[PDB]
Amino acid sequence: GDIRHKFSNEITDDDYDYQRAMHVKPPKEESLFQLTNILSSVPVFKTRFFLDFIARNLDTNSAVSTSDFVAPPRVHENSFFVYHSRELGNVIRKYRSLESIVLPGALLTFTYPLFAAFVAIPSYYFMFNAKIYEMSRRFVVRMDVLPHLEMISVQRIGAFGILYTKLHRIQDLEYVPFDQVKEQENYLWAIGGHGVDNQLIFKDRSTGEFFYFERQGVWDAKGLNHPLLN
Amino acid sequence: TTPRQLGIDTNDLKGFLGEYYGQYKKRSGIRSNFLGLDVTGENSIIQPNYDRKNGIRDVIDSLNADAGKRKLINLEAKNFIERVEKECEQRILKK
Amino acid sequence: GHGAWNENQQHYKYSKEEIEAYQVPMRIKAGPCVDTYIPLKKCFQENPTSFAAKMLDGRKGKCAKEFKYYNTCLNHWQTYENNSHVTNAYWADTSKANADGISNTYGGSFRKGLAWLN
Amino acid sequence: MSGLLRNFEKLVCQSQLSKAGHKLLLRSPNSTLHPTAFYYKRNSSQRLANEMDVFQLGLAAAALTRQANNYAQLLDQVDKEAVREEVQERITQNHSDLNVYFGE
Amino acid sequence: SNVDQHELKAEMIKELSHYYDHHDLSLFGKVQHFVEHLLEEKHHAKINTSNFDQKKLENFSESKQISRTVFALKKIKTFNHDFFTSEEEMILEPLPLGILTYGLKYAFAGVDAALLTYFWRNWNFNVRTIGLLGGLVGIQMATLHIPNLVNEVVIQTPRRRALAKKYISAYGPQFFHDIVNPKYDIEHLRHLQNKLNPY
Amino acid sequence: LSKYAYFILPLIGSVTAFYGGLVSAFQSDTKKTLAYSTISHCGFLMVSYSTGVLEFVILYLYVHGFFKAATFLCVGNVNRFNRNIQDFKRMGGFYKYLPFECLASFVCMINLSGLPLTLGFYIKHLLFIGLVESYTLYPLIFSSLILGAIAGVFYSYRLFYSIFFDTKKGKKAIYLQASRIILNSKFYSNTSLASNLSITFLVLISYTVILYLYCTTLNNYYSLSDLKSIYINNAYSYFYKPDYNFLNAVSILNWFVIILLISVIYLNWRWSYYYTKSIDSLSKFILFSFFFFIFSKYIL
Amino acid sequence: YLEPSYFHETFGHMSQPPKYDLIDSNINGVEKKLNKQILHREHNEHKLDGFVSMFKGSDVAK
Ligand SMILES: CCCCCCCCCCCCCCCCCC(=O)OC[C@H](COP(=O)([O-])OCC[N+](C)(C)C)OC(=O)CCCCCCCCCCCCCCCCC
Ligand SMILES: CCCCCCCCCCCCCCCCCC(=O)OC[C@H](COP(=O)([O-])OCC[N+](C)(C)C)OC(=O)CCCCCCCCCCCCCCCCC
Ligand SMILES: CCCCCCCCCCCCCCCCCC(=O)OC[C@H](COP(=O)([O-])OCC[N+](C)(C)C)OC(=O)CCCCCCCCCCCCCCCCC
Ligand SMILES: CCCCCCCCCCCCCCCCCC(=O)OC[C@H](COP(=O)([O-])OCC[N+](C)(C)C)OC(=O)CCCCCCCCCCCCCCCCC
Ligand SMILES: CCCCCCCCCCCCCCCCCC(=O)OC[C@H](COP(=O)([O-])OCC[N+](C)(C)C)OC(=O)CCCCCCCCCCCCCCCCC
Ligand SMILES: CCCCCCCCCCCCCCCCCC(=O)OC[C@H](COP(=O)(O)OCCN)OC(=O)CCCCCCCCCCCCCCCCC
Ligand SMILES: CCCCCCCCCCCCCCCC(=O)OC[C@H](COP(=O)(O)O)OC(=O)CCCCCCCCCCCCCCC
Repeated sequence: GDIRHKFSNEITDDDYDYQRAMHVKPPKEESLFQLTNILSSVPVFKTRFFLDFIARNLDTNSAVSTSDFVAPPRVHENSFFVYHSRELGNVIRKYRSLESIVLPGALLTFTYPLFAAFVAIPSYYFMFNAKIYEMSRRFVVRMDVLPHLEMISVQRIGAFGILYTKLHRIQDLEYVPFDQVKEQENYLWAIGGHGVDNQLIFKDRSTGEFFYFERQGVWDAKGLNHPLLN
Repeated sequence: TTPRQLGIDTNDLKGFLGEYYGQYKKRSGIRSNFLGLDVTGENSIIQPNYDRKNGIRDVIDSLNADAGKRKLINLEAKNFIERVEKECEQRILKK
Repeated sequence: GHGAWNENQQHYKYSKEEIEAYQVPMRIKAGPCVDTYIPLKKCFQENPTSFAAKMLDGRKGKCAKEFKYYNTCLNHWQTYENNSHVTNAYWADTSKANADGISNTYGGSFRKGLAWLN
Repeated sequence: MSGLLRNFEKLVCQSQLSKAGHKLLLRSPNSTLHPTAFYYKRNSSQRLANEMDVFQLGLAAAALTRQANNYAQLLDQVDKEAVREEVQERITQNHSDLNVYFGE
Repeated sequence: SNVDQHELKAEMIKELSHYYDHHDLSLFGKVQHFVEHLLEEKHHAKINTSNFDQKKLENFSESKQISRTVFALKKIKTFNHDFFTSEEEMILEPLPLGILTYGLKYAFAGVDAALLTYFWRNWNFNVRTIGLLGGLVGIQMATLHIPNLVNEVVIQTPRRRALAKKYISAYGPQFFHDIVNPKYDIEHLRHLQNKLNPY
Repeated sequence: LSKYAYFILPLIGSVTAFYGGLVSAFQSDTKKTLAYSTISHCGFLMVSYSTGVLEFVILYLYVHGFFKAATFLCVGNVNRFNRNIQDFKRMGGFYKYLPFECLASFVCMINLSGLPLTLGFYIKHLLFIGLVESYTLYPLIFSSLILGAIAGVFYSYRLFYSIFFDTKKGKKAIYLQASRIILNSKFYSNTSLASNLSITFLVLISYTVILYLYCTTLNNYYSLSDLKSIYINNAYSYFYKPDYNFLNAVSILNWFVIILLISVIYLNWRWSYYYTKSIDSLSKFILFSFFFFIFSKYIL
Repeated sequence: YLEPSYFHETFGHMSQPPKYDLIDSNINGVEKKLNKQILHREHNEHKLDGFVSMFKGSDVAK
C-alpha cells in the first residue's frame, strides 16, 4: 500500500525519527546521550559504590506484593477480614496528611493567612469538598467481621490522615440503591464518586452512615461466603 | 479592598475642568448680534442655557472635589513631615 | 544642581512656542514634567533608537543624563497624583499614622481589607 | 516501602501477608473493638426493652457490673470516709442502672 | 552651634523608619527580622575619626594606590550621584546577575522541594536524611555566591582598575588619598564636581 | 462631556463582558464560542473607553483583533478537516491530524484569553487599573467584569482540549480516510502550506506590532503621538507607582484565575484508569509548590 | 524574566540571589572600619532624605 520507495526524494523513516518524541514507536536505536547509553558507557556508574547506593537507597522489594492473595493482619484476635483498599486508600491518606504540613506551614509562612483562608473556604465548598473530602469521609479503608459480636469493624481516614475504626452491627446494615441517592448527591458522584463503586453502596440504618468501597479493592471469597454475611 | 484615589490630574485643573466652568462664566452664547438684529440667543430650537445645573455638572463637581481632597491630603502630608522635622530638631536642641 | 524634581539640568523653562515645536503629547503636557521631558525627547530625536532597544535598555543608553531627571520628575508626579506616599505609610502602620496623623482627611476614611491583617 | 538513606529491616515482608495463618495482629490509632458504652443510655424516654436488643442490654449490664465491682474494690482499699461517699454514690447509681437493665 | 545634621537625621530615622523601612512579614519572617535587628549594626550618628590620623602616600607600591583610588571613586559615587556618567556608574556597580545564576538558584530550590516532598510522602525523616538536606542547602548557598565572585574578579576588576588609572592621570594620587582618608569633609565630597564628566 | 455616556458605557460594557464570557465558556460550537468571546471583548473595550485611557483601548483592540483572527483561522482549518461540522462534540484526537493547528491554536488562545505570562494579560491588567469607582452601579459593574475576565479560561480550555486532545468522538470516516498508509508522503497534510505560512506570519507580525505599541505607550518614556484629547484620567499613576492596596487587590483576581485553572485541569468528570494517580499528582503538585515557595522565599 | 510583576503580585518578593561588589576589600584595618561605618550612615541618611524629600516636594509644581 505504501509507495514511498518509488521516489528517491520521498520522506523516510530516518526523516520521521524526530517525531519519536511526540509519537510513540518501539525503540530502534540508542542515541549517545540517552540515559541507558550513558549509564552503560561511563565507567563511573559501574563502581561498587554506585551499585550499592542503587541497591540500598531506593524503594525496597520487601513492600512489593508477591501474590494475588493478600491476608492482612487481623484487627481482632477473633475477627476475619473481608475487604481492603490498596491504592485509593493510600492516596486519600497522603492527601489528608497535607493538613499536618501545609496548614501549619501556611499559617507560619504566608504573609496573609486570613487571605489564604478566605480563598480556601469557597474553594473547599465548591469543587473540593464533594470532589475528595466527602468521598474520603465515607470511604472504607478496611472491613473486618467480628463473629462473637456479630459486628463489622470499618476503618476510615480522619482529619490529618488519622485512622480510626468503628463497629457496626450486621443487622443494622442495608443496601442503598444508587438511584435513591444520585439526585441527592449528583455533584458528589459527578466529580468525586468515580473511584468508589456506585452500585455497591451500603449504609447503617441506626447511625445513617454510608460505606464506599473502592472499585480496585480486594475482596475475600471466604469472608463473602461466611454465613454471617449471607 | 479599599477605594482608590482617582480623578483629574491636580496639575491640569486649568483645562477640561477649567474650560467647563469658563464657558458658563463667559455666557458668550447670549451676546448681542453683530449686525444689530433684535435676535439673540434663546431664539432657536437649539439655544444656550447657562443657568443649568444638571447633566455632567455632577460628574465635573465630583472630579473637582476629589482633586481638591487629594491636594489637601498632599498638603497635610507636607505639614506632617515639616512638623516631624521641627520636633526632632527641638528634641536634639533640648539635650 | 540642587534643583527641584520638576526642573531640568539647565534650569530652563520652555515656552509655548518651543513646546509646539517639540510637540509634547497632551498626556505629558498636562503634568509638571514638560521641562524635564523636552530634553529627553530632543535627545531621542538626535539619536533615534529602535523600540526593542528602548524596551531592553534599562538606562535608555545614550539618553540617560536627561532620563534621570525625567524619571525623578515622573516618580514625584505620579506619587503626588495618586497620594501613594501617604497610602503606603498608612498601610505599613495605620495605628501610628492615626497617633500622629499624616493626613486626617485620608485617615478618617482609610480601612485596610480584613484579608490583609498582617 | 520507599526511602532514602534508610533500612527497612523492621518492615513486614509481603511474603508473610501473602501466606495464610501468619499470626499477625494490627494495632491502629483510635481503634474501638469493644462496643461497651455504645448502648448505655442513662435516661430513657421509654422502656429500654422497646428500643434496645438483648445484646445491647447485656453489653450495658456487663459494663455496669464491671464498673461496680471495681468501685467495690475501691471501697475495700480506701479508708477515708469523706472520699468514700463519692464511691458509694457511684456504686449506687451503677447498681440502679444494672438493676433496670437486667430487669429489662 | 547649629543643630547637628547627623543627629537630626538619626532622630528622624528613629522616628520614621516604621513607614519607609517596614514590610508585611509572616510570623517566621517577623521572627527572622527580630533576630536580624538583634544582631544588627547600630546606626552610629557620630563616628570618632580623630584616632586614625593617616598613612604616608609614599608607603604604597602604586598598586595599593590604584585600589585605594577605586575605593575613593566608590565613596564619591555613594556620596554624590552626579559625579560619574552612566558607563562609569555601571562599572562601579556590581555586575547584574544573569539567567545562569537565576536558573541555578531556582533549580536548587526545585530539587530541594522535590526532596522534601518525597521525604514527607514516604515519612523518610531521620538523622541521615536531615544531615543530607542541611549539607545540600549549605552547598547550594555557598555556590550561589560563586557567580558574583567570578564576575567581580574577572570582568569588573580590570575595568575598575582601568577607570582608577584614568582618574589618577586626571587628578593625582593625593586627591583620592585625601578622599580615602576618613577625615575628608563629607559635605565637600557631596558638593564636589567631576572634571571628566561633561555635565 | 456626556452624562449619558458616563453612566451607560461602563454598565453596558461590563454586562456584555460577563454575558459573552459565560456564554462562550458554556458554548459547544467553535464559531459560536469565538463570536461570544468577541462580544465579551467588545464589552471590555467599552469598559476601557469608559475608564478613559485611549492608549489602553487601542492596545486592547489590537491584541483582541490579532489573536481573534488567528484563532478564527485555526478553527476554520479544524472545521474544514471535520467536514463543516463546527461542533467539537464530534471532534476528538485531532492533534495528530492537524499538528500545526494544535500548536497555533494553543498560542493564539493563551494570548487571546487573558492568562498569566501572556501578551494578553496586560490589556486586562490595564483595564482593571483604569476602572473607575464613582459609578452608582459599581458593585454590579465590578462583579460582571471579574466574572467576564475569569470566563476566558473555561472557553479556551474547552475549545483547545475538546478539539484536539479529547477522546475520539467524530465519525469513523473522518479518521479512516486520512489514516490510509497510501497517503504517507512528504506532501502529506490535512491543511494548506499557504494557510500555515499565513497563520505563522500573522502571529509573528501581531507579536511585533503589539510589542511596538507596548513600548510606545506603557514604557517609562511616553512616545505616543498626540491623541487630540484634553481629558486626563490619572490612571497611569497606578501603572507607574501602584500602592500596596492595589498590588494586593490584583492578587485576588490572579488567584481566582489560578484556582479555576487548577479546576479545569485536575477535575475529573468521567471514570478513568488514572483517577487515583491524578489525585496523587494533585497532592504532589500542592506539596511541591508549598516547599518550592518556602525555599524560594526563605531558605534560598 | 523581564516582567516579574505578575510573580511579585501573586506570590510576593522572593529571596534575591546575592549581588555585591568587593571594592571594600581594597582597604584594610581601622581605615576600612571607619569607611564602612561612614558608608552605612550615608546609606541610611540617603534613604531618610529620599523619604522626606518625597513628602516635602508636594508643592513644587505650582
Ligand atoms: C480566627 C481563628 C483562626 C484560627 C486559624 C488556625 C490556623 C492554624 C491551624 C493549626 C493546625 C495544626 C495541625 C496539627 C497537625 C498534626 C495533627 C495530628 O495530631 O496528627 C498526627 C499525624 C498522624 O499521626 P499518627 O499517630 O496517625 O501517625 C504518626 C505519623 N505516621 C502516620 C507517618 C506514622 O502526624 C503528623 O502528621 C505529624 C506531623 C508533624 C509535623 C507538624 C508540623 C509541620 C509544619 C512545621 C512548620 C512549617 C515548616 C517549617 C520549616 C522550617 C525550616 C527551617
Ligand atoms: C490561617 C488559617 C489557615 C490557612 C491555611 C492556608 C490555606 C489552605 C492551604 C493552601 C495550600 C496551597 C499553598 C500554595 C502556595 C503557592 C505559593 C504562594 O503563592 O504562596 C504564598 C501565597 C501567600 O503568601 P503571601 O501572603 O506572603 O503572599 C503575598 C500576598 N499576595 C500573594 C496576596 C500578594 O499563597 C497563597 O496566596 C495561597 C492562597 C490560598 C490557597 C488556598 C487553596 C487553593 C489552592 C489549591 C492548592 C494548590 C495551589 C497551587 C498554586 C501554584 C502557584 C500558582
Ligand atoms: C464564595 C466566594 C466569593 C466568590 C463568589 C463566586 C464563587 C465562584 C464561582 C465560580 C463560577 C465558575 C463558573 C465556570 C463555568 C464553566 C462552564 C464550562 O465551561 O464547563 C465546565 C468546564 C468543564 O467542561 P468540560 O468540557 O471539560 O466538561 C463539561 C462536563 N459536564 C458538561 C458534565 C459538566 O470547567 C469546569 O468544569 C470548571 C468549573 C467547575 C468548577 C468551579 C470551581 C470554582 C472555584 C472557585 C474558587 C474561588 C477562589 C476564591 C476567590 C474568588 C473570588 C475572587
Ligand atoms: C515578493 C515580495 C513579497 C512581499 C515582501 C514583504 C516583506 C516584509 C517583511 C517585514 C514585514 C513585517 C515587519 C515587522 C512588523 C511590523 C513592525 C512595526 O510596526 O514597525 C516597527 C518598525 C518601525 O521602526 P522602529 O519600531 O524600529 O522604531 C523607529 C524608531 N524611531 C521612531 C526613532 C525612528 O518598522 C519595521 O521594523 C518594519 C520595517 C520597516 C518598514 C519597511 C517599509 C518598506 C518596505 C520595502 C520593501 C518593499 C517590497 C515591495 C514588494 C512588492 C511585491 C509585489
Ligand atoms: C519542570 C516542569 C514542571 C514545572 C511546572 C511549574 C511549577 C510552578 C511551581 C510554582 C510554586 C509556587 C510559587 C513559588 C515560586 C515563585 C517563583 C517566583 O515568583 O519567581 C519569579 C522571579 C522573580 O525574580 P525577581 O523578582 O528577583 O526579579 C526578576 C527580574 N530580574 C531578572 C531582572 C531580576 O522571576 C524569575 O526570574 C523566575 C525564574 C526565571 C528563570 C528560571 C530558569 C529555570 C529554572 C529551573 C526550573 C524551575 C521550574 C519551577 C518553576 C519556575 C518558575 C519561574
Ligand atoms: C554516603 C552517601 C551519601 C549520598 C548523599 C547524596 C545522595 C543523593 C541525593 C540526591 C538524589 C536523591 C535520590 C534520587 C531520587 C529522588 C526522588 C525525589 O526527590 O522524589 C521524587 C518524588 C516522586 O514522588 P513520590 O510521591 O515521592 O513517590 C514515591 C515513588 N517511589 O517527586 C515528587 O514527590 C513529585 C515532585 C514534583 C511535583 C510536580 C512538579 C514537577 C517538577 C519537579 C522537578 C523536581 C526535580 C528537580 C528539577 C527542578 C526544576 C524543574
Ligand atoms: C475559618 C476557617 C478557615 C479554614 C480552616 C481550614 C482548616 C483545615 C484543617 C481542618 C481539620 C479538621 C478537619 C475535619 C474533617 C471532618 O471530618 O469534618 C467533618 C465535619 C462535618 O461535616 P458534615 O456536617 O457534612 O458531616 O466537617 C464540618 O463540619 C465542616 C468543616 C470542613 C473542614 C475542611 C478541611 C479541609 C479544608 C480544605 C481547603 C481547600 C483545599 C486546600 C488545599 C488542600
